[PDB]
Amino acid sequence: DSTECSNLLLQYGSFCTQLNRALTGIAVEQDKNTQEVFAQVKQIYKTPP
Amino acid sequence: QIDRLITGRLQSLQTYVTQQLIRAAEIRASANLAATKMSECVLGQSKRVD
Repeated sequence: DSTECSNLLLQYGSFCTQLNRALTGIAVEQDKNTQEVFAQVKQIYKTPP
Repeated sequence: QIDRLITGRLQSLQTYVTQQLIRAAEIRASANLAATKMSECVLGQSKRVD
């Protein structure tokens, strides 16, 4: 909740966007690993009664 | 005034080197996996599922 701080931070470069891209890549690779571990078969079987 | 630019560019270089090191570690893991898959599937018959 500051305006001058943002004006001074915009002069540093692309650190904000770089950190955002890194965190987005982490968040995507988490779901990628979750799908690679469990979602190995594209067919949901069920046990007989 | 020059000291601020020097510090900023040095920090940028350090961040780039760190990112390149992490990416090189990922590429090393991928290359080890690829070499293992080569030596197993190509130079022989593997009984490992998937």
